[PDB]
Parts: sequence; structure tokens; C-alpha cells
Amino acid sequence: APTKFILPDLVSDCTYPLLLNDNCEPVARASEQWLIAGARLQEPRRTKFMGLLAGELTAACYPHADASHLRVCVDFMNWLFNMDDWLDDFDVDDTWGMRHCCLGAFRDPVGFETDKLGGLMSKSFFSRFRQDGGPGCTERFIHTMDLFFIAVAQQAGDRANGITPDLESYITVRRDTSGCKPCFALIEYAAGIDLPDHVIYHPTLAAMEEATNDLVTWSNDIFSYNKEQVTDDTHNMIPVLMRERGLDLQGAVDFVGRLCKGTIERFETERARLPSWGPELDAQVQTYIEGLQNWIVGSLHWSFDSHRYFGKDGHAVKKHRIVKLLPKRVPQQA
Amino acid sequence: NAPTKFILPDLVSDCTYPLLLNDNCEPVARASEQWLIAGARLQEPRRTKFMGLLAGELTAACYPHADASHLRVCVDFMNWLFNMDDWLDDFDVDDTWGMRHCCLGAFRDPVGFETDKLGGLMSKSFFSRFRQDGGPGCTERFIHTMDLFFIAVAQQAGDRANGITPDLESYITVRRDTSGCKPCFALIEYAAGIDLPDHVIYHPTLAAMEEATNDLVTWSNDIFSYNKEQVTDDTHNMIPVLMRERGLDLQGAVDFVGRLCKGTIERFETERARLPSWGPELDAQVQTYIEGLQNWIVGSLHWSFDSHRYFGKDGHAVKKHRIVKLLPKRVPQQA
Ligand SMILES: [Mg+2]
Ligand SMILES: [Mg+2]
Ligand SMILES: [Mg+2]
Ligand SMILES: [Mg+2]
Ligand SMILES: [Mg+2]
Ligand SMILES: [Mg+2]
Repeated sequence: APTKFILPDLVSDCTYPLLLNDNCEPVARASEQWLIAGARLQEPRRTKFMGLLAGELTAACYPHADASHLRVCVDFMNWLFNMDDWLDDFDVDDTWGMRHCCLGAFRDPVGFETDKLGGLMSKSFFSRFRQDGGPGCTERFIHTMDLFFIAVAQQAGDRANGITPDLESYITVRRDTSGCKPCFALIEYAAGIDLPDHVIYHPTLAAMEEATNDLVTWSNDIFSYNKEQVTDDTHNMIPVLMRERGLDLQGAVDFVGRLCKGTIERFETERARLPSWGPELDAQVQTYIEGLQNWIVGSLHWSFDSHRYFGKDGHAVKKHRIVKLLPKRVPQQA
Repeated sequence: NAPTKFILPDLVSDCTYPLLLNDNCEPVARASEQWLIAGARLQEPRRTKFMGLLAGELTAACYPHADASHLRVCVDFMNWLFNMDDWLDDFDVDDTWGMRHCCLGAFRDPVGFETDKLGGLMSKSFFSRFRQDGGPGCTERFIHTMDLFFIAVAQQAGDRANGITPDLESYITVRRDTSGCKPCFALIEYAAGIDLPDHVIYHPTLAAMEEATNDLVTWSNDIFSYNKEQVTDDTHNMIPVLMRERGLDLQGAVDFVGRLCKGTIERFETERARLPSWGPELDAQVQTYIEGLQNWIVGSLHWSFDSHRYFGKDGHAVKKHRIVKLLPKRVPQQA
């Protein structure tokens, strides 16, 4: 039975420039207070939340957003991390109820009545989104949030059933529980563009999005395996692989690490394949894929600034790459 | 040397689902043909080809319990879909997006949408009648999966323009949307007078039964329609995809898709056996929906040999002897 594992080196390979929005510090602090208020955070969660640093993630992923747009992005990211953590303790029925409240607020903030914190916060940041977002990325945001909730209901069912999914079913569902897709809609929003359907749904752009989704998500599976195995959460490629393929822990970890390198190569390979829709649209496409690039480098690095995955030891673990497994809530041999 | 023929896997002689036929089939079938001919302005030779399609008969087998008015909306859609598919075989990517814009505009506003395009005028005709009784859930599933269909066919059209045979993994993903099975499934709800709630119909076991049904209907179509599609070297078909990716010969790829077809019917039964319960009212609506999926499997398999679309006048002979004589290519392969 293993007590630790070695992190694949994903950061030293990546040569994209790491940027940080000039508006980062005041917006991050303000959004921290918006979340504590909106989720009614109390200890212990409140202190854990102050080491999340989603505002600093968001500032690295949308480094050119103006202050108004950045704050909508950060509020969403704080809301998303809070929503994720809440839903880790929801059953299937209550997941659908939360889906109903939040999508109701996104689609009809004026007419949708609700007194739930999830939906109240949803109206707050999304009614600020709606002041500027184009109709295309508005609907991509709502539709991919819908996909998020549907997939997390499937995760909640697997958890209640004590199931570990098979690999090809996991990958399919995980692309939606990650939440990367609505973050992509925020790229458009925060850059002040609204890509046409025939551009955004072209297979090469769709493939670059997926490549980015997989990079962020499968690397998150590596970085977050430690906090997730505490409660034997199997919505993570590592236990999925271990069960399906008989891999031990480091074997599974290394297999996922290879997948991560391979998806950045996929991203660059499709980047070369991009067609041209003339100068104005080509320039908006470049802006969008730079946002996908910023998600790649930004998230990889932020995972070690946050307290969420490595506690206080983030910068230290970035250097020596050894992860000591946390104690399980219930011992494996209980 | 290159093959002139291949052998059809036996897909029908083991399928044990009862084959049903709507009581209203014959008069609805004939009225819809006239609707389509007028709406698409069909002329010869296409008009005579269309009189051998028999999409009304297919539709009456897939929705055998619909009343006459709901059946007629389904048959109009089916005639419109086959017509649209054939038109789009000769559209470029730009014009495909243009058709998509017209038809989705029509679906979303089936009385007020201003258009003079035949594709959209017909969309307004059948979908205005659809919305007279379709629930909000299946209405949006129809529209959104028609959206997915157009997006996917635009990808097909780009592949065709580029001379590209896709890889198998990418092909299967896109093909679940170019088939148009997903909007057919929304019509199961409409035609049964039900409107399943989000938490039921997007439950993973129903979504899996839908995909298993999609895959049966679609991959079996790749087999039946390979002959007509290869005439123009159309590679949006798992058979040329398999030959290119895995070096199989024709019979080997055909046999491979055959095994897949048996495996997806098995998947449907396996998921069927672990359906959850939402109580008696919802459970009855789920059983009604699942029987619709069932009727699509058995109906489409038998219909493919009644139609002239795939085997011309020889479907019943081919169903029994299973030898497919390859049609002449438009341009010979060694040209
Ligand atoms: Mg989660
Ligand atoms: Mg989580
Ligand atoms: Mg995680
Ligand atoms: Mg087609
Ligand atoms: Mg076709
Ligand atoms: Mg076909």
C-alpha cells in the first residue's frame, strides 16, 4: 500500500508566457468578500477559502480583461469552486434542484424567482455578464453550465452507488464536470468578442477547446488526487485507470501525465491546422486561442500557488514533486 | 483485384422485437409524399426516386401508436430530413451554414419567421403543427439536436471538400449527429403525448439507450447505404473509414460493423435491465419512450429492404440472398 507518489513534470515543459492581469489584487480581494457573503461562509470553510486564490487563477487565465470583465470572471470562478464543493455532499435529487435554480437565474434573472444562495449568486454575476456579453457566448455559457450540472448529477449517482466508472465513460463525462467549457465562453466575454457559430463550431476550434479542457482537467486529476482520495472519490482518472488496467498508483499517475503532454501537442497540432476567415475574424480567433493558451499555462502554475491541492506546501512541491498522501476519512482496511 | 460485391451480415433474422405498423400508415404516407413533392418542388428523375423512398412506411413502423395527426407530423419530418440530407450532399460548407440558419430560425418561430427558402418554408409547415402539441422539453430537444445535426453535416461537408476520410474515433463521434437519430427520438416523446423531465431523460441510462439505438440505426445504415454512397466516393461511412484506418478489405470492414451492430443491441438490453424507478407515472412514460427506441431498431432494419433507396427494386431479394452487387462509380477508381 503506497504512502506517496511522484508528480510528473508538467510545468517545465510548458513554454507559453505566464501573464497576470494588472487588475488582479483589488478584484481578487473584492470577489473573495462577494463569495463569503453570497455563500454565507463560516469557519472552517472561510479560512480554507482564503487560500483558494481563484482570483489569481482567473487573472492568469484572462490577463487582458478590463477590471469590470475580470471581476465577472472571478465571481464566476469563486462561485464555481464553491458550487463544486457544495455538490460533493449533495445527493442526485438535490443536484437537479440546484441545477434548476441556477439555470433559471442565468436564463431569466428578472422573472425567475428564487431565494437559494446558489441562484442568488448566479443572478448577481450573470446579470453583470449580460450587460456586455454577446448572444453567442451568452448561450454557450448557459448551455455548457447546463451540461456541467447534468454531468455532476451523473457523478453524484456513481458516488451514491459506490461505482468507479470505466475509462471511456469517465473521459466523456469528465469533459463536462470539469467546468472548463463555460470558462471558455468567458474568454469570448472578457475579450469583448462573440465568435460566429460557423467559426466557434468548426472542428479545429472545437478540437483546440477539447485539448485545453483535457489539459486543465486531466492535470487537475493529478494535482487533486490527494484531496479527493481522502473520501475515496473515484471521479478522477487515477483510480479509474488503476481499476480498469491494473496500474499501481505511480503507473496510473504517469499514464495521465503522458496524456497531458499529448494533449498540449494536440493543441499545437490543431493550431497549425486553423483555417482563415479573413482578417477581422482571424484576429478574433487568435484572441480566443490565446485565452485557451492562457488557461493552459495559468492553471498549471496556479495549482501550486493555491492552498487547495498542496496546502501550504505548493511552491515547495512544485520544486521537489513528491506528494505524501493525506489520511483517509475512513482507513482503507477498516 | 478490387471487389465487385460483398455479403450483408444478417442483422434481421435474430432481432426478436415485434415489428409493428401504425394503423394510419397508408393514407398518411400518401399525403406526406404530396406535401414533400410540392414543398421541395421535386421534378424528374428525383420525383420517381422519391416515390420509392417509402419514408411514411418507415415512420409508421417507428411510431406505430401515434394518432393520424401526430403520425403526419412525423412523416413530414422524415420526408423533409431525407430530402434535406440529399440536397446537402451537394452543398458546400458556407451554404450548409446558410441552410442551418434558415431552418433553425423557422423552428424557433414557425409562423412569424420570414423566409422564401424551400427548406425553411417546409420547416415552418411541419413544425408549426408540431408546436400545436409538443411539450417544452421535447420541443427544445428537437431544435437543439437539429442544431447538432447541421453543425455535424457542415463538418461532413468540409471533409468532402478536403478529400479526407476521417479517423474512426472522430467519425463515430460526429456520426451520432449527422445521422439525425437524435431529433427522431424527440419525436418519440411528441408522438406519444409525453414530455419527459430533464432528470429522467438526461439520466445516464436513458442517454445510453438512446445512443445504443442511434448507433444501431446509423451503423446498420452505413452497411445498407455503403453501395449508394461509394458511387461518389462518399467516405462519411464507417466502412471506408475502417478500411483506411485498419487496412481491412471490404468484407472485413463490413463484418466489423456487423459485430458492432449486434453489440449495440446488446448494450440497449443491458442498459434496459438497469433502468431506475421514478415511480409508476414516470416509469410508464419511460417504458413508452423505450418502446419507441425499440420500434426504431426493428422498424429501420426491416424498412431498409422495403425502400428502394439502398437496394433499388431488389431489397426483398437481397434480404434473403444477402449479396450486394456494387454499383458503378461516377468516376472509376483507377481513372
Ligand atoms: Mg467536481
Ligand atoms: Mg471538486
Ligand atoms: Mg479534481
Ligand atoms: Mg447524410
Ligand atoms: Mg445520405
Ligand atoms: Mg447512409
